[PDB]
Amino acid sequence: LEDLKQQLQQAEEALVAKQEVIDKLKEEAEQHKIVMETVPVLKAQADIYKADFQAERQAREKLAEKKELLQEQLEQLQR
Amino acid sequence: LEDLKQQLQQAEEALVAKQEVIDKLKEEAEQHKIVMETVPVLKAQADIYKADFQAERQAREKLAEKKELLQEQLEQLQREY
Amino acid sequence: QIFVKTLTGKTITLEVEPSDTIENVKAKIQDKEGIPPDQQRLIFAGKQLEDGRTLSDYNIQKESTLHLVLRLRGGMQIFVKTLTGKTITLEVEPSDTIENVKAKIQDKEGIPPDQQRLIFAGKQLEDGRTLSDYNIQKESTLHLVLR
Amino acid sequence: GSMQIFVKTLTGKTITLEVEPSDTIENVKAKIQDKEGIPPDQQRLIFAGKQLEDGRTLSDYNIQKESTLHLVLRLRGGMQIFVKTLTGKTITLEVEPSDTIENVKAKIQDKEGIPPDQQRLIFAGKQLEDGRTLSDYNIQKESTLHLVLRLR
Amino acid sequence: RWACQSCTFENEAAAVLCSICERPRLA
Ligand SMILES: [Zn+2]
Repeated sequence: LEDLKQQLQQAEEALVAKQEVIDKLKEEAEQHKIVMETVPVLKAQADIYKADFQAERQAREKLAEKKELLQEQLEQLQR
Repeated sequence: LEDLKQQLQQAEEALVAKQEVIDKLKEEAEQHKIVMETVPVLKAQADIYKADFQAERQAREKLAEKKELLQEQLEQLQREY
Repeated sequence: QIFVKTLTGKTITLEVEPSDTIENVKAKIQDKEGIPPDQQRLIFAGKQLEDGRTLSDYNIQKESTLHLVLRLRGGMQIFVKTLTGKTITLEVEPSDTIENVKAKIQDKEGIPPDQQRLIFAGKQLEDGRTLSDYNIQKESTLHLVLR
Repeated sequence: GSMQIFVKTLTGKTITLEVEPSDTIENVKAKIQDKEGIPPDQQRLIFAGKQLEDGRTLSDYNIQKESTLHLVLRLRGGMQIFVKTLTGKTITLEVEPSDTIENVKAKIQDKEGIPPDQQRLIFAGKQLEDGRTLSDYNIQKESTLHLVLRLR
Repeated sequence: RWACQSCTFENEAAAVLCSICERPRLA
């Protein structure tokens, strides 16, 4: 009877050890989860700043246009 | 001494089970880390696209210079006398 | 009701009973932080939001955080040329007063709104006079000089 | 060959390179303008949490054999000039002064869909013929071309 | 007959784990 007792006290001392490692991996996993949430945002941040860099280009295009249409109204007046 | 045996077979049915779970938290933790390596890169991507939108602004900032310079040369040439 | 972070800068919180509209969410932010509507884009669960689709629409309830990204570009950028010919841009709204505009110039060039003095289309501008109240279109150029 | 490296865009688009103990960074962007044809100025390369500057080498920021580099496509290159079709549309192009006109025309194709056989570029009065570079026709930055069309 | 010092539930001495927590005897 009381020789098997010696090993079922190590068995639940091992469950304690194993759990402790479970706790730490979970605890850890959550600290890393905080940093993994920003990801979805930054991916967006990128694709706002992008569509905006585009928006500035289209402001330039339309200005530089005005300017060529001026350097043809000044290209005529050369008498 | 039927429960004593039945429970050393229940005990290690549990320590297999809690190993298998610890395997999937470790495996996971790894993949978690391969998503955490992207963030350094995306934080740059932002700051590149930014500094670019800037250097594009600066271009547009200066063009407008040329543009009064033109409208003003055409207020000068328009009053020929 | 709901929380808002600013790119891992500031945290805010707001009252809106959540059948409330995105534009009238952004406005209750321009209340708190004075950042003009057009210059913020709000994000939940990976995705950005639109004006017409509301809080009730994307199923967003109590204590739920919302990530805020500061836009770079404004609605309605204008220009400032000087004597030197050193050229600057501002981002503004048609409702903004001149006492306001000067403070933005001070922001970038470090010069006080006391001494700054602005001119447009043969007319010296005085303050508490909105941009609609000086017929300011988009991409205008204001000549500016010191005292 | 002493060694090689791997290089990825943001997606799954992985490539491979041959580089010595210590080659300069610009040289690596240039081997990319030799396998992908992306101009040097339009790439920035990343390792650890840091970008890589033009003048410095690989030995200098610790790179061992068959490590990876992350690549981000810039949004615009050194030069931008303009092209004004008779439609009343003006579009914008990205270049460098060493780029050939047959290069430029191929970019116009890519945006308006029209082949560089049935194209011609003209600047400030007079006719552009090809092989010759932009620097060779004295093309400033933010200078504008007029464009017109051919047969056969 | 023991109380799992996680969810304090009167558990059977026969059980090595919790009926709720899957949590051991000594923690
Ligand atoms: Zn329990």
